Amino acid sequence: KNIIIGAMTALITPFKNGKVDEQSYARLIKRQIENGIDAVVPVGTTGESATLTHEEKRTCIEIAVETCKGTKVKVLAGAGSNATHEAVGLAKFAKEHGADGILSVAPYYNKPTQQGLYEHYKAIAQSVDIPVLLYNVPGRTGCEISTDTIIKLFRDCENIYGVKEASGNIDKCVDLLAHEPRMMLISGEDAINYPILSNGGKGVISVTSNLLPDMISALTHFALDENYKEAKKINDELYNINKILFCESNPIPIKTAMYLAGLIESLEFRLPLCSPSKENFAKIEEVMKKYKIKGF
Amino acid sequence: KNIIIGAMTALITPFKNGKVDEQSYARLIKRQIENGIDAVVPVGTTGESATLTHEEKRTCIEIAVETCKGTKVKVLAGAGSNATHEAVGLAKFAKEHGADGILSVAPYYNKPTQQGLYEHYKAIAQSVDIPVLLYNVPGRTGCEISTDTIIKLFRDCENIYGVKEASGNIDKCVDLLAHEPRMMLISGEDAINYPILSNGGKGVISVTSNLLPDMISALTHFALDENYKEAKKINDELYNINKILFCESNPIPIKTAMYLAGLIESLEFRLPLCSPSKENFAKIEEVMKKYKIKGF
Ligand SMILES: N[C@@H](Cc1c[nH]c[nH+]1)C(=O)O
Ligand SMILES: N[C@@H](Cc1c[nH]c[nH+]1)C(=O)O
Ligand SMILES: [Mg+2]
Ligand SMILES: [Mg+2]
Ligand SMILES: [Mg+2]
Ligand SMILES: [Mg+2]
Ligand SMILES: [Mg+2]
Ligand SMILES: [Mg+2]
Repeated sequence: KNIIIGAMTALITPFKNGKVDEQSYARLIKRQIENGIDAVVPVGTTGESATLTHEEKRTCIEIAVETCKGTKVKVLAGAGSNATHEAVGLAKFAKEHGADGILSVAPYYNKPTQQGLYEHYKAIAQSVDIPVLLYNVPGRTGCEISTDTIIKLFRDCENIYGVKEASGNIDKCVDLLAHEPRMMLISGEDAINYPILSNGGKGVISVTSNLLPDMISALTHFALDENYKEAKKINDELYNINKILFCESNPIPIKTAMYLAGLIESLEFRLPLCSPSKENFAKIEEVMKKYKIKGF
Repeated sequence: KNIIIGAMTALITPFKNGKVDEQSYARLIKRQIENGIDAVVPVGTTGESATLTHEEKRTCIEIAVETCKGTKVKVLAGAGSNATHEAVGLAKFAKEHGADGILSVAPYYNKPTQQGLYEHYKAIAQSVDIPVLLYNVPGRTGCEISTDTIIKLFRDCENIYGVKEASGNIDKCVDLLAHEPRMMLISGEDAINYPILSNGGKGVISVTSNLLPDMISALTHFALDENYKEAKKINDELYNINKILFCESNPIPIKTAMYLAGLIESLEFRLPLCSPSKENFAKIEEVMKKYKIKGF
């Protein structure tokens, strides 16, 4: 299978006076490239996929693709939807605009059965010829892609090569790689990056790397080299910021941290997301103080 | 406040060869009207809102509006979204196409904060001049509209008149009506229709009424007339079917039952929804046996 693994960043989408700040977006991607990231995920959850227009999503993917041209960094475009015809459309769209692969979140809100998730992802995978990474996040979607469904999709569909797991369930991570050790398990939960990698996971799709790309890159590469002592040390150092970045729903804290670091011009979100409380603003600012944040 | 209350039906959307069966839709709505329903909800969750196109939603709303002309029955159109700009647009769309009010589900997947939910619904309510019913269903959305936020919205926004509660939490229902007894609490969970109504709730937005509209209307109207004994008796009779209609994610069981009863032509869903398991198919058919299902 063709794969996209390693240290990856779920990119924030900066807004300026209500519009995508395209220069800021390109600069942030260059900063990620220059700090050792192996792939960027435009218009994922952290990128406020739900509230971007088709035209804004096209712009973001094209900027990611153009900025990564001539480097080793891959573009793994968010393309999921809770309507299968839409998810197929978004997959084809991402491929046509140059993406190296797609991240495709489990349908949210309408709670399909396992049979339905199987047919959903089978349809998407048959629609394009680029790698497909499943994305399980039951706390946001209301459903879970079971281990058996993930394993059947990996075994039956040529482009489906693994899953980004954001379920806080290390037992599921064991179940997955004990029964299907050829899949790429990708951490979708920064606080437990090291435990997932040490069980044979092969990458992270990170929120914290927006702010500390160098640290998340090193963590992941140490771990892939089986320098587990060094990878755990970084994971442990990162725990406080990894947790504070979810004091409110992601990406509210990470955008706040990026703004406080001077990495984006404006602290703007698209409704229904909005600025954090004053208390959480101060807690994010305080936890940031112990970390060395890279500039441009 | 202008309100829409009483016995209401979350309409299934029948498909035939992948398209909305318009005739069937009109015929099902006339059947609801003839069996005492007070309002119909086109294109809600039970109507597979997530997977219908804009043209299909317009069609369903207009068929509902046209079928209710000349009757007391109101059209409370599903218009929610997890993007505030899209939810505002869908509310305007619903009003433009003849709806008497809108049902607006809490943003799913992106998990806004209470502050963001307040701003979300404030924008929607200021965009139209028709009643707005909030809709809380945390098991599908991943977030909860708190009691305090619901009460602030009801007090601050002229058009927001209550909430459809589908949270399986009668404590919340008490909390709401104990602190704000003027709002319209609407049951969004058939099995507990009578407990919600007996606590001062003023209607239901039902799944079961698709199949058994006479029994749900009678239940609701007995309760509103303070004939609690009669209302509870029908609630108790309905318990088995109210539960089996959630053996798989709604609307998979209700459409299956409608098909088994001959009320729709084809057991079709839009991916990612799909037919139930054979076992569940048999369970639904078995539970139906004790009930009298009205025809056309
Ligand atoms: N807001 C809807 C549709 C959409 C996605 N992106 C922009 N709009 C969703 O989250 O699925
Ligand atoms: N599927 C997306 C957008 C959509 C609604 N209906 C059709 N498409 C959602 O659930 O918000
Ligand atoms: Mg690598
Ligand atoms: Mg390359
Ligand atoms: Mg949930
Ligand atoms: Mg198989
Ligand atoms: Mg090495
Ligand atoms: Mg009472």
